[PDB]
Amino acid sequence: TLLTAINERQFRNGAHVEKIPMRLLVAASNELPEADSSLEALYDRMLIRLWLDKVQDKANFR
Amino acid sequence: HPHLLAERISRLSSSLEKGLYERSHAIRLCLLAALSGESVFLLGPPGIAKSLIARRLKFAFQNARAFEYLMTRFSTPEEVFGPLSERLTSGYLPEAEIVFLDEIWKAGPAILNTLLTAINERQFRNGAHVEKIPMRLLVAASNELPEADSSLEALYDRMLIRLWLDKVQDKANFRSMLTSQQDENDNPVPDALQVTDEEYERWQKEIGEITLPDHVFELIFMLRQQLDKLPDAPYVSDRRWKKAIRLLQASAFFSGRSAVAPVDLILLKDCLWYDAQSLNLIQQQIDVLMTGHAWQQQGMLTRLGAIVQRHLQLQQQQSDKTALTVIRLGGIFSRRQQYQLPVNVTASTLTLLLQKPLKLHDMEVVHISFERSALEQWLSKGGEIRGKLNGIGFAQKLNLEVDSAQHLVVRDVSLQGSTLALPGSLPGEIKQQLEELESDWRKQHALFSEQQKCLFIPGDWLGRIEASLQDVGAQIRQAQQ
Ligand SMILES: Nc1ncnc2c1ncn2[C@@H]1O[C@H](COP(=O)(O)OP(=O)(O)O)[C@@H](O)[C@H]1O
Repeated sequence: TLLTAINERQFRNGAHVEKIPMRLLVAASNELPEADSSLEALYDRMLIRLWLDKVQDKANFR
Repeated sequence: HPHLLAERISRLSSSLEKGLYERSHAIRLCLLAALSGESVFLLGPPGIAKSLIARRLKFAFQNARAFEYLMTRFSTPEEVFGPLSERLTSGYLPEAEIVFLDEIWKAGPAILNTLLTAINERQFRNGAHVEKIPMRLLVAASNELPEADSSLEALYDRMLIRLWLDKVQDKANFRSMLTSQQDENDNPVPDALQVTDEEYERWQKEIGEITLPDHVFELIFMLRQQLDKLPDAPYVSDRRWKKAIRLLQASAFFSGRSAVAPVDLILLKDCLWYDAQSLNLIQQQIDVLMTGHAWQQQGMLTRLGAIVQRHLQLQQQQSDKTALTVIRLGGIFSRRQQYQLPVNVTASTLTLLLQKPLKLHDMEVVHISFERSALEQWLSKGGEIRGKLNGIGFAQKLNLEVDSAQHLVVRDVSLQGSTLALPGSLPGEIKQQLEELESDWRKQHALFSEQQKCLFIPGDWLGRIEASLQDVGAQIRQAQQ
């Protein structure tokens, strides 16, 4: 159901369908999906892929 | 009435290609299976508009419901065919015109077993009583190939059309595709081109009523027997051959024809193959038959050679009327220089016949084609000369020498003399056989010019059929000179 909200921008509301005014979709995790699984469909559709981490500067941590 | 149907079909797929570049063969193939009750298989990397073609075919019908689902390793039949309470199937698969199942080579045994009955019987086990399924088009895409010894081979053998989609390759088609403003989720098909539910049920009866000409049966049986002899050729079962006629008969029905046309054999290049090894063999075996036995291309080549062989036989038999006189020249030279005929002969690769045939290089010959650039040096300076046999092969060395009556004598291994002669300035028997073969080439070319406008035919394949037919007509025109 999450694949139809990005391409069609709609949702199956029982009978009729309605548009979804989704302006930004953010998804965070910790690990990477498998190379041969069904989770690769959502990863291939996500445009921006950022790799965040902890702070490294001493002045920024204080 | 039948001629006006080709205009609506050509205009329906034209609006569907708006926004999809390098996908003309993928849209017209899915449209033919949607109006005939067949399936289509897609193979390629994820991200080549493999799901947009499934959602675009629902706009051709007035009442069509799409269904996009991704088959997982832990998928349950309650999420695909609707969950039970007697089964809540509101908008799923039993009541869907076009269904799309991505990555089908990883489902469970319960979903694969129920999917086989929805194609052959077109029904579904809804608890107790069964109900029909109005599935007009079934498309399944993935990325890899199933195992050779698994239960997933049953669904692959039942899928007729098998397309191998890939990324774009043309640079001009990539600029317009990368910058496209056409909405892929809108409705770009007019209401006047959308078919109704009554027209779909009526076309299913007229598809099986297409007559099968005797000329088309000779090409299907020839292609089937050619694959049974090659060990690397893919095995084609009887189910694949029977289902291919339903897509071939409907190809001519929507193009303004009443019988099966020989041009519909190109659609078999995306049905007989099954893996990467069968893709290069199926497209090669069909291209030979399409440019050889389809429009009597190879059948007229072997018949034209008999006329050329008969013309050379009648020329060498009447060679006793025209001889070969070599004129002499004066000047101051240590060797006896000879000169050829002036305006009587001007060709470079001219041919010279002979009377009594000899055995040269363990083979027979009827005419020796010499070169005008090398004949002037041998008749003046001397030495050795070369020449091919029967106008073919390499220029082999011969035992050419001068005679006492200014003639050319060709000797072999038994010291046998043979006086050469040039062909004189068309018999009635050769002109009669050449006129009958030329009329058959014009009749075969007229049939191709009346059926090449089919929508389900690739554009790059038209350049090879026209080049093959022009090569036969260019060879028959040279013999009548
Ligand atoms: N070869 C192509 N030509 C034109 N558009 C394309 C092509 N491939 C993808 N697209 C566009 O990319 C969008 C997303 O495609 P997507 O559904 O991810 O393809 P797939 O189902 O193969 O992963 C579609 O709206 C389609 O218009």
